[PDB]
This record gives sequence, C-alpha cells and structure tokens, in this order.
Amino acid sequence: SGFRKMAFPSGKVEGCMVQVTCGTTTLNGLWLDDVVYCPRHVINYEDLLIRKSNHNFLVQAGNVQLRVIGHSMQNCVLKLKVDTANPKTPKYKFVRIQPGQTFSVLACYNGSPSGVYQCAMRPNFTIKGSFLNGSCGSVGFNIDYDCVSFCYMHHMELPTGVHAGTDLEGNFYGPFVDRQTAQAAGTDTTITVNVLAWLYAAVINGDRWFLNRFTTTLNDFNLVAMKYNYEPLTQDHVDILGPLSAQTGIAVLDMCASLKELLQNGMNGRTILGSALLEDEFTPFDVVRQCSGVTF
Amino acid sequence: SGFRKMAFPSGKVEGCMVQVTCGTTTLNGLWLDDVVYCPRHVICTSEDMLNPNYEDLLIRKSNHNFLVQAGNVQLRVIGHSMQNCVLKLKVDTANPKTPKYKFVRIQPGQTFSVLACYNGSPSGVYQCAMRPNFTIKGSFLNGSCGSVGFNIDYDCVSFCYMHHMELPTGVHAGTDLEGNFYGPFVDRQTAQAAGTDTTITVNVLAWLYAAVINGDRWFLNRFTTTLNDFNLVAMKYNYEPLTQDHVDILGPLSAQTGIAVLDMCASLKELLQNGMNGRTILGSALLEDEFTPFDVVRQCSGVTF
Ligand SMILES: CNC(=O)CN1Cc2ccc(Cl)cc2[C@H](C(=O)Nc2cncc3cc(F)ccc23)C1
Ligand SMILES: CNC(=O)CN1Cc2ccc(Cl)cc2[C@H](C(=O)Nc2cncc3cc(F)ccc23)C1
Ligand SMILES: [Cl-]
Repeated sequence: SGFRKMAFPSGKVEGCMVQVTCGTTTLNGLWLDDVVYCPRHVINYEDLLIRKSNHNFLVQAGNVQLRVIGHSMQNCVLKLKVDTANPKTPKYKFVRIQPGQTFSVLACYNGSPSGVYQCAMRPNFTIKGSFLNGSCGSVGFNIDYDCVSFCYMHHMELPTGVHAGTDLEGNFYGPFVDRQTAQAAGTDTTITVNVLAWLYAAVINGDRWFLNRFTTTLNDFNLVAMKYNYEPLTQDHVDILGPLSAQTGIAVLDMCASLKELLQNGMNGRTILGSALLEDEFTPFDVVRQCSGVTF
Repeated sequence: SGFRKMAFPSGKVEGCMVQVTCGTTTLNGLWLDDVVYCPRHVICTSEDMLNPNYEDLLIRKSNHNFLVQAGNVQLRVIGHSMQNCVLKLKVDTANPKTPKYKFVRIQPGQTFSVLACYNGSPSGVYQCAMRPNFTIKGSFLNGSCGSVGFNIDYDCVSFCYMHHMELPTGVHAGTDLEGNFYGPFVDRQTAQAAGTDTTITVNVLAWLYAAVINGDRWFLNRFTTTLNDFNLVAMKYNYEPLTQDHVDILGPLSAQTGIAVLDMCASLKELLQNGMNGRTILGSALLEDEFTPFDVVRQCSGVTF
C-alpha cells in the first residue's frame, strides 16, 4: 500500500556526471564512453566555438582531470571528445520524449549529484523542476530493465520559474532558444490521461468515494476537458488505460464521468491519495509499475 | 526556482542491496563490509508470526540455511547473530562498494530517502518523513521488507530505517539499523494499530518559509502570536506542539526572509482558520509537513525573491 512520486534509482547516472568549465562558466556534463555531453552555452555559437581549443575546456570527473582531445557541436549540445572512456558507462540510449511522459531528474552542481526527483514534460514543453544556478547540464532519464534512456538535459529557467532544456541530441523541447531574450512558457494544460491513471491508482489503494454509476462518451467528455483546460483525451489514451480498467473493473469512460463530476463540483473537502488537487504527473505505466514492483 | 520533494541520489545505497532467502521467505538485506543486515522475521513462516520465539527459531538454523545473493553472485554466510529485531549475517566477502556510513536513529519529523527493493533489486526512490506516530507513509508491496531509509549529507550515508511491516491502515513500520523499532510496534502479527497522527508543525513553518524565499507572501498577515496561544490553536487542528527548540531551529530561515517565527506562526494560525481560498502554496492546495528546516535550507536559494 501507499502511493509516492517515485524516481528511478539514480546510481547508473551518478557514475556519468562530470564538471565542465570553460573560462568563467562552470556547469555539468554527461560522460558516456569517450564523450562528454553538455549545453553549448558553456562557451553565434559556431563563431564562438571556432576560437576555442581543446585545452580551453576543463573537465573534472571526481578528483581526476580528464583531457579533452576534440570538440564538436550537435544542435544545442557540445560534445567533448576525452582521452578516457568512462568505465562506469551503463547500457544506454538517447530518446526524445513526448509531453505527458514522465522522467527522473538527477539535479547536479559542480559535477556532483545533489538530488533526485520525478517530473513530467508539460504539454507546454516546460518542466516544473527544482534547479538553482549551476544546475545546467543536469539530466532526465528513465530505466528500461538495465538500459538508461536519456531524455533531457537542463539548459535554462524561464521567468515564471519553470525550466527548459533539450533531448541528448541538442534539440529543444518547446519553442525555446539558448540565449538571453524575451521567452515565456505558453499557457499550460492538465495531462488528462495521467489524471485518469492516478484515479485508477487511488481505486487500487482503496479510495473509491469519487466513483459513480455513470458513464460518458469520448465526444461529451472532450467538451468538458476543453472547458477546464485539460488536454484532449484520444482513443490511444483509452486503449492505454485498458489494463487498469480491467484490473479495477471500471471502464475508462466510467472513470471519465467521475473526473467530469470532480471538475464540475470539486472535492468537497475530501482528498485522493493525500492530495486536494488532481495529480497529472503519473503516467498509466508509472501506476502499473508502482502497483506491481518492477525492479532495475 | 521551484520546490520539489527531493530524494538523495541512491547510487551509494544500490551497491549495498542484496537478496536474503531462508527457506520459503525471500526479502532484502543491506551488505556493508562483511555483514548483511536484514529483518529477523526472514527466519519465520506466516504461522510463526502470531507469537514467534525468535531465539528458538534462530538456534535451529545453521549458516548454510541462509542464502545471500548479490547480483548474480552467491555470498557464503560464515556466521549469524541477532541484535534486537535485526539479523546480522557474517559473510565471506566484504562489499567492495561499501560507502562511508553511519547508523543513526532519527526523531519524528525527520525526513529521509527510501530505496524500495524487491529480490535484492532496487525499483524506486522516494522521500518521506518519520510521522509523529512513528509510522511512515511509504509505498511498499510484499517483498519490500529490508528496504532502507537514509540521508547522504556530504559524502557519508546515514542509514536510519529498515522496513519490516505494513499496518492495517496501509502505513509502514520499521527499525533503526540496530534493530530497535520506531514506535510501540513489534515484529509479530498481533492487534497493532498506528496511533492518531498529527501534523509536523515545525516542518509546515519551514515550508511556508520556502514559499516566501521562492516569492510568495499572500498568506502572511500583520499579526503576531505568543508561543502558547499558537499551541492552543494548533492543537485543535491536530498539529504537533511547537517547542522553543523548533523556534530556535527556524532562526536562520527567519533571518533570511525577515519574518519572525512567531509572525510566521500567526500566518499558519490564519491559514488553518480560513483555508487557501482557491490558492496554492508551492503548487500545493494542502499544508506540506514532509520538508524539514534543514531540507528547505538545502534545496532553496540563499537569496530570497
Ligand atoms: C533566470 N536566469 C537568468 O536570469 C540568467 N540566465 C540566462 C540564460 C540564458 C539562456 C540560457 Cl540557455 C541559460 C541561461 C542561464 C539560466 O537560465 N540558468 C539557470 C538554469 N536553471 C535554473 C536557474 C536558476 C537560477 F536562479 C538562475 C539561473 C538558472 C542564466
Ligand atoms: C499486510 N501484510 C500482510 O498481509 C502479511 N504480513 C504480515 C507481517 C507481520 C509482521 C511483520 Cl514484522 C511482517 C509482516 C509481513 C509484511 O507486513 N510485509 C509487507 C511489508 N510492507 C508492505 C507490504 C504490503 C503488502 F501488501 C503485503 C505485505 C507487506 C507480511
Ligand atoms: Cl533526527
């Protein structure tokens, strides 16, 4: 029993974190094999990079200085070829995630991991992280059995306090750019498929006060979702919620009619899984995993 | 900016997790140097749990009855002893991944990270607090027994909790790494129930200071309170009494934000009276009590917004 915001064990990622210094700027890098990946803003980026030599980049792994033997840029990521392969390199992939998907973040400062938390890629492509100055280069990941799927690298904080970054190939999530200019997060929406998954988790944990005898249609429900700034629910989302629907005996449109009543009436002084708000940062897969015991 | 429930990086603890099997029971163990620490109820059957005599069950065991597995390698048990509710298995190999560590017993209100494990394999990490009623609101399934709670301030891991059981309300009970339970609980299947829980007042105040640091002041008021009057009101909402120790501990946060502890106590009094009125504090519609004053100083910036 119990339902917590759970991150993946971070150990496989801790062994890849390094400190990258270029002049006055110091941030984090990801050391995989003989390459260190870090935000290119550590340095017209091609014109600024052409003036740099390998020895201008100081890379530190624990108390050992790594020697940079080459450098190149791939989109908004700087790739530093080093003289030593990381012996702690895990099995890995670089994956680009979609809004609504969740991941773990290992927040780092000076190449030293300080904390781990779970978060989701918002529909507006920002993340509500917890980062201070020096956190740039911190990474987001998921674990699939023994393989680490790197999906995010931290680059910046927007004026509202939310965060923006890229996949490990340097492509930003969202209409953001890596430079000081007027940038703002778009109007955010609630991840509907995730709220439904969390209502199923509550039912599994013995919280059923919100269940009712009613059902609805995808058309009728999506009109309600549009009214309350909720993301549209698709047939794909309904199909993905299938296993949870069969485990609890509550049809997805049946659970949608419960969410509709929660949206139109509120919680009436009650809580669901210790929360007075409808949680949208647990995917259907996160719920199935936390209520089964999948290990890494 | 931002405020998240943050756990410590778990890597130093992952390298210590092993699987301990005794007959039909399989649970988790903590391998530090040449010793594996695990709940003593691994020697029990389900029948034994009603009124177990652990000394009588353990005397019938030999070293080779305990199967310890570290990854794909079987460790050889060369000795065993019981210390309170913990079984200590002497093994033939020291853990090369043993970090710098201490065993610390924590007080209610203190927070820690939990690395939930099954079959000696870590599945997840989350942050939680020792409730005033000595239980933890964890997320554990069958096979999680032996999972540990820890803090990693600086480079040393301070082990503070080992998971033993789930109470009928869904909350969890366990021990320090010396086998002493937190709470009036026993590793026996008897009528056991968590006492009435209360809110950790010093933690809610710390979290209100974190909101001020991050830029939010809507909840503040022009009033102050005496410490005793604050406690008379807070007790009515099931809040823990706030002591002079708690006020002293909140000193640094009070000086950083310029808001006296008793003035922050007046905002909390008002918040309890009025509710939030459709507003949130650090993305929450409830008053959070699982961030200590130390956690706030650690996570938040030194410059107030
Ligand atoms: C709010 N930041 C600023 O005014 C200065 N910034 C300008 C800037 C511009 C483009 C890019 Cl790609 C990065 C940056 C830098 C930046 O976003 N770094 C930070 C990242 N994450 C949390 C951060 C919390 C902070 F308190 C400060 C700075 C953070 C630095
Ligand atoms: C709820 N418990 C049971 O049905 C059986 N239990 C009885 C019992 C009694 C005393 C002691 Cl010290 C240990 C145990 C065992 C126990 O609590 N282990 C579990 C631990 N944590 C979460 C657990 C979730 C579960 F769903 C099952 C089992 C968990 C086994
Ligand atoms: Cl303590």
